[PDB]
Amino acid sequence: GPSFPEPKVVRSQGGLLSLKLSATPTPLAIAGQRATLLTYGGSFPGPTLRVRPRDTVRLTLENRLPEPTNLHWHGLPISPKVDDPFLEIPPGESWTYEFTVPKELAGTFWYHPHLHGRVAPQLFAGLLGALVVESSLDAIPELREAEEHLLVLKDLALQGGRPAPHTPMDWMNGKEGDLVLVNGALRPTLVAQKATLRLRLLNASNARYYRLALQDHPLYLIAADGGFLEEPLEVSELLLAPGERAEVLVRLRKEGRFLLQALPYDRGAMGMMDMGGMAHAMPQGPSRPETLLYLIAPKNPKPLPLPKALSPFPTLPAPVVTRRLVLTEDMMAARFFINGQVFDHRRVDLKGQAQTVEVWEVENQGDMDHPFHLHVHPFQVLSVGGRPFPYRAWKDVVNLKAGEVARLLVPLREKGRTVFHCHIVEHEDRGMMGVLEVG
Ligand SMILES: [Cu+2]
Ligand SMILES: [Cu+2]
Ligand SMILES: [Cu+2]
Repeated sequence: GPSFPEPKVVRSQGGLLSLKLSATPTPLAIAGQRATLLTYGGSFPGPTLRVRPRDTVRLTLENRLPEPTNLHWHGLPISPKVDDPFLEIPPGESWTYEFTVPKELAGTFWYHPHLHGRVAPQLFAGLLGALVVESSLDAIPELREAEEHLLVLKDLALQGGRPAPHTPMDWMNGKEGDLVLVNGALRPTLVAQKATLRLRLLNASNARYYRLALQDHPLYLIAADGGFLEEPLEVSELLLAPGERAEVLVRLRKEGRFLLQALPYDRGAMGMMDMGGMAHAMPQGPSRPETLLYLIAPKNPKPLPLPKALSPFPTLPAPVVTRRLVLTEDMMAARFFINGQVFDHRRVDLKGQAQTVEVWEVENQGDMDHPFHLHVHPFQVLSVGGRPFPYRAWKDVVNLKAGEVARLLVPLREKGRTVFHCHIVEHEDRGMMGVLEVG
């Protein structure tokens, strides 16, 4: 097949993407070895759903797993009666998700389980896929003439031909795997045919971070989790925390082989050490550097000009309330808290007004990085750690290093009960989640 593997794409037809998707244990060939994963649509990653604004999505999820499951439409500003974090699909049963893609929307989104207490093993085992919302902006020459690829960044560990089980330490840290894969492939080769690449990036890992850097090249950020930037932003590297997405342009500068790497990054994961009366927690330190793929540039590359502008970011109304959410840890208990509480599905923690704007100050008082995710209501990151954000775009996950405060501008959209949680999904399963009600 193509040198660069990507998930099969399912496109809407006549304004309708109608698809049945089974969640099933699936024998596969993965990274040169045979293993049984949990998949949507028989593949790892699951199929990429490609839609346009105003399309209707009708996705029937059949649960063939031995435990209940559901779907989170991560990043989609739709109703939490559709993107329902409390719904349970029992084994053997099906549920049809039906929604209209919002008019003002573009970018890379994804789908995965969100059944509290069961997310981390199900996501680790392979249950995830991408959703791409096409935009009329994709027709501008500087994007249309680029070579486009999706990169699903997800790691894995295998034991006995199955996803490795979670250990106690995995529940504390979030589980990372030794197989650091792109689109389910081990260090694939991308032989570029054009000098400008448009790469849609998804961190679908439980806990692993990707400090992305392409050898000898900058990256041009053109979209964050939930939409385009106002104009391209040149960066030397790009950190993608669990759940985050980005889209970048790569302007290949000369012929040759260039490594796309996940550079060393210390997210605060912990181990245990005994040195005589010690028996205390000790930092794991930075991750070892990983090669993600090999990028082969074409002959005599002449990249396109970058687009001068992308999408103007909406002028938001003045906010009507300020929230403060504080994240803390009990590492040895593998318990994680928001404002001193663990998740309770019966307890509403915040009550807000639809079509108002709120300021959310999220403070990480733990020592680990925590990627904070809000369902249903995309936000604008104003600042993190006291540093202003260098661009305006919709996000739905924001990474907080130890001590950092993120200031978010949160327009409340659809009414109903939804959640916010750490997207180190082990921490969500272990309590780091709360309930927002919008009325
Ligand atoms: Cu998610
Ligand atoms: Cu969630
Ligand atoms: Cu966390």
